[PDB]
Amino acid sequence: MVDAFLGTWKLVDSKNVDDYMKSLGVGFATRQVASMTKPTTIIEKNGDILTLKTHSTFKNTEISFKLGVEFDETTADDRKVKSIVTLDGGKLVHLQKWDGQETTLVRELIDGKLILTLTHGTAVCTRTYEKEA
Ligand SMILES: CCCCCCCCCCCCCCCC(=O)O
Repeated sequence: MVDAFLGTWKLVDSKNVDDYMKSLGVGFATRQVASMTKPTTIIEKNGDILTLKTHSTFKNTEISFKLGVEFDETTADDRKVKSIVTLDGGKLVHLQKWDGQETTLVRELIDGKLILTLTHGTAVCTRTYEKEA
């Protein structure tokens, strides 16, 4: 059941994004611009295929996937990773693997807001998105 995640979402709060990017080895200039960027995330479904767009003034990404089926992904910071997205406890869990490393991108709905928690190493970033009508 993925349906409550679907729609267009705008960033309205961010904690520790610099820590997370730094852990991934993102350079200072990219971190600088990213810390000021407020992306729009669009999640749409067509049958079993989900498409997740992230749009901003800095970088844009798009992925399509089926839940529970691995896919190749090239992230906004240019990592080539092996990914899988699944539902766990009602949360949308996106796991990326590369070079023996892992990061998780966990999305949960709390009071109608979409909370994205990104973990790599010890770094934990929490970003809050609100739904656009
Ligand atoms: C597509 C906009 C990405 C802006 C950040 C660019 C540099 C760091 C990328 C780290 C991995 C992706 C982070 C996604 C954060 C989010 O969706 O709010």
